[PDB]
Amino acid sequence: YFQGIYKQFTSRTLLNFFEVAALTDGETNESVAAVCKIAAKDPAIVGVSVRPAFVRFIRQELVKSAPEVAGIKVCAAVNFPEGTGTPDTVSLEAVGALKDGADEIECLIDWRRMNENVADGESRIRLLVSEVKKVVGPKTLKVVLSGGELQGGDIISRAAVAALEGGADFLQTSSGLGATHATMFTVHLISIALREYMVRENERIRVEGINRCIGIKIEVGDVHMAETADFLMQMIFENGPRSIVRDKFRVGGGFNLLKELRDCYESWDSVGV
Amino acid sequence: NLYFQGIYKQFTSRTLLNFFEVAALTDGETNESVAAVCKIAAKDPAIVGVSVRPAFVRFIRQELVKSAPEVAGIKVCAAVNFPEGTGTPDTVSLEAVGALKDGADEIECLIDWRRMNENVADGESRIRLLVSEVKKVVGPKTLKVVLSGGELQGGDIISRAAVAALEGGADFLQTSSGLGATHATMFTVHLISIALREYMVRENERIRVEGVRCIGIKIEVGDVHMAETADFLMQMIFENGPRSIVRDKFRVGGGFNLLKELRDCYESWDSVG
Ligand SMILES: OC[C@H]1O[C@@](CO)(O[C@H]2O[C@H](CO)[C@@H](O)[C@H](O)[C@H]2O)[C@@H](O)[C@@H]1O
Ligand SMILES: OC[C@H]1O[C@@](CO)(O[C@H]2O[C@H](CO)[C@@H](O)[C@H](O)[C@H]2O)[C@@H](O)[C@@H]1O
Repeated sequence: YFQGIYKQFTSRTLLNFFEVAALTDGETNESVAAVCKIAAKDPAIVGVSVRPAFVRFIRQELVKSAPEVAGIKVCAAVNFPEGTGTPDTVSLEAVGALKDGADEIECLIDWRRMNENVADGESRIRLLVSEVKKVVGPKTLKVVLSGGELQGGDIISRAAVAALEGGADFLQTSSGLGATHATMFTVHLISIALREYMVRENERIRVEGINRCIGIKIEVGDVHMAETADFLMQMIFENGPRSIVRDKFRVGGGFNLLKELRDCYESWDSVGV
Repeated sequence: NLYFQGIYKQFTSRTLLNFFEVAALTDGETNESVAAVCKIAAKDPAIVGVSVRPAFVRFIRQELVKSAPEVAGIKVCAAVNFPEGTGTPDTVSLEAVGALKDGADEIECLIDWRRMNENVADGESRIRLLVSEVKKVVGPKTLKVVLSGGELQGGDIISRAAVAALEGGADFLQTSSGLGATHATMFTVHLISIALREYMVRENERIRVEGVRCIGIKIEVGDVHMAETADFLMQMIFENGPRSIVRDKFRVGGGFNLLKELRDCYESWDSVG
């Protein structure tokens, strides 16, 4: 009688934290518009991630024919796709994106510098993230660690810590463009790094009586809903049910996954209400 | 397909445990039977709490905790004006004071549903007075008001009962008591959701004119199985949104067998990485 209810509930839940990527080089106003309409369909997902080139299109032109797109956040991807910018150049990409109407910024780290020399890599991350955060202000800055490109768990952990020290509001597992995406292993390392950092942060605030919310974005790429649900379970186990809130958790995925989530959710029989 | 066949049920079960309140209110309860329920409730991950008659509150809070320290981690909700809802506001207030004195964290109070059915106008006034005097003794603790939707005769009566309870100071509207057969849960949830939504609108206006508190919905499902319970969870999100799926605004009440079913499902998920 209630066939499919578990998958339907899971889909509804994932929609609530979903951020769809429209970041390839081949993107056009047409492809981007198609993604934004499905993202903004009631109930709207959290937002869409695009390269700076499509921010004004969504915020100023698309909204004329598709008013609902004003209801989703636009996250601009800076320092993409190789993470080879300088703090100044990346900060300027951010300035332009925010001016065009971006609500959030996702910034890739120079993962190559991390792999050649960890100490220097950490220094570069702190500088990059701090300068970008200065221009982003109170808006959300997600730092993409590119876990799959980092060589070793120690490096991933160090990159996470450096990003936090630089002022990241969110730690994002992968870019959405790369060959590798989240793995249970990488999510685990990121969770531990964040948890340990917050323990130290909260201990200081408590003992000194001083009185930011830091999230984890699991980028799954083009996997299906089943695997995505497994990550959702990992987040709950590692970080608790209270971490499953928009200011602390996001799920990044592709357009096909978004369509799968909507098709699943829409199959729930709502005739009773 | 043979892969990921249990992930959605596992996630749904984990979610339900996060909001679950197990009822141990039968006439035949003994300290031993109550202790058995509390142990399963308190098992990691602990559910929200247990609902018992005032007679078992001191046992759980002072004795049981000596051999089962984990029970300190679950809330104890004491049922008053139970199970008939025909007590006088003064006597019900004394029952509440006694429960709170024994260590109760929350109070579940039934309304005089019979009165609502024989004279709506009179019934509403009795609810306002009962809820108001009980809330006065509960103070800052949570007062859940049981409407006994299955026993009220008609949607108009249910709606009026909900409005009277809200105006009286209820912190939660509960569909049924947790003892006996449950009827019209879906209908009661729908009516309660509407009543609460408009109450919030009117109450905010009322506050501004003087120059609103957190109110929850507790869906008591009875002895139904997990799939039907999940459908009620889905009903709650659909009608009230993802922001309503938080402990301060939502609880699921069910029996001991349902609790065991939820744990067995969740435990099948492999947390080891
Ligand atoms: O542990 C008590 C819990 O068990 C249930 C079964 O789910 O009832 C059992 O225990 C009672 C002892 O109080 C018996 O009266 C009953 O016959 C037995 O099935 C729940 O109803 C109860 O809360
Ligand atoms: O069935 C309603 C009718 O039954 C009485 C007793 O004859 O109460 C019984 O049913 C109630 C609702 O299920 C219970 O609350 C009560 O415990 C049970 O004895 C009447 O009082 C009521 O009008």
